[PDB]
This record gives sequence, structure tokens and C-alpha cells, in this order.
Amino acid sequence: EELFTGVVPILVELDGDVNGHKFSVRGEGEGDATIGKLTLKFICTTGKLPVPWPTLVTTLVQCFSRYPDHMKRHDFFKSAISNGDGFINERTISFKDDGKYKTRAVVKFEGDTLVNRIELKGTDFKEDGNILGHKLEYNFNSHNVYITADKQKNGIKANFTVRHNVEDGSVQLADHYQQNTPIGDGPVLLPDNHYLSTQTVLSKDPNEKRDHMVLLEFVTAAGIT
Repeated sequence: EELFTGVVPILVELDGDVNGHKFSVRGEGEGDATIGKLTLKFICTTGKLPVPWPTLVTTLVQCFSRYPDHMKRHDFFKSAISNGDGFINERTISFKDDGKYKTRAVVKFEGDTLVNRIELKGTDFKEDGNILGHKLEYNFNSHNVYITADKQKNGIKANFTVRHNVEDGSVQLADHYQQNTPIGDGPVLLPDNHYLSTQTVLSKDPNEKRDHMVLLEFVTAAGIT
């Protein structure tokens, strides 16, 4: 196809509930799948965010990952978007010794804009833990997202552990269980085992007074040759 040949505008909408605390996040930016780069700004439209921004990074469009040419057949994300009318991204994020997030999102184009609509539910968090107690540093480490084809439902699955730096020098782990499935019936390509290498830098908009997160991200596919 040709849907990701240049810079594409992106829109992210997230509605969540963590331990009863409801909230909403709006994301605006653009992506360039050719170099595997994302640049988006996120705002909490309901006031202050009840959880640390970094815990939402993975939830807040892997179709923008850079897949080297020889791995083009393994780019399930792009394939599903152009042959299956987008895809669904479901995850269970388990924070060690704390609560967990369960997320469902639909990723598809709306006009010339790639949209990621998410519903998030957080349960069993310690009101004084690293999440609700905002004890995580404002940064984000580099991770590898291991992808494999689903064994029974024409889709993929991924597993990886995100490492959140705690302000006391410790690290808060977040195990991710990911599942993707195209929204449409059409034939989408299934990949062989491989992973996505990711780098992310978080920052602030000096002129933004609402709770927010400016984000820069580089993702590259690897594991085959």
C-alpha cells in the first residue's frame, strides 16, 4: 500500500477509570513510519491525571514502527490497517506488587488521520503504591516488544516488561500481555517471530498549564535477516 509513505497526522483518545478515579486523555501529533518516529502531545482533559504519565505511554500506534524492507511481510500492523480496516489492540498490564490495567483500543484511519481510541480499566491499585502515589520518575526506558503470530485467531500477540524508574532508585515492573486482531475479514499477513526496539523521551511544554506529556518515540523492527 502507500498509507504510511509520508508523515501522517495522529489522534489519540483515551477514557479511563483506575480504582474509581475517572479521567480522559487527548493526544495530537504525527508519525513517520519510514524512519519509525512519533511526535505527539497528550493532555488530560479532565483535570489532573490520577496516575503517572509514564504508565500510560504504551497505551497511548505500532503501525508507525519502521520495518526494514526485507521484513515488510512481517508488518502485521500496516497490513491489517490496509487489508482489514484497522486492528484491535487489547492489553493486560500487570504492575508488580500493585494493580493492573486492562485496555482495549481500536486503531484505524479516519480520513487522512490515524486514530487510536482507547478504553482503560485499572483495578486493585494500592492508594499509596508507586502508581496512585505518583512515585515514578518522568522518563521512559527502552524496551523490546516480542511479537509472535497468534496460534488460533489470525492475529498476533506480544510480551514484554516495561521498566518504570521509581524516584527512590528502585524499579517498578509492568508486565504487558498484548493481543492484536484485524477489525475486518480480509486477508492480513501474519508474521514470524520478531521484535520492536523502542526508544522514548518525555518532556514538557513550557507554555502548557494543563496536565500533559510531550512525547518523542523511535521504533524499529528487528529479529530477522
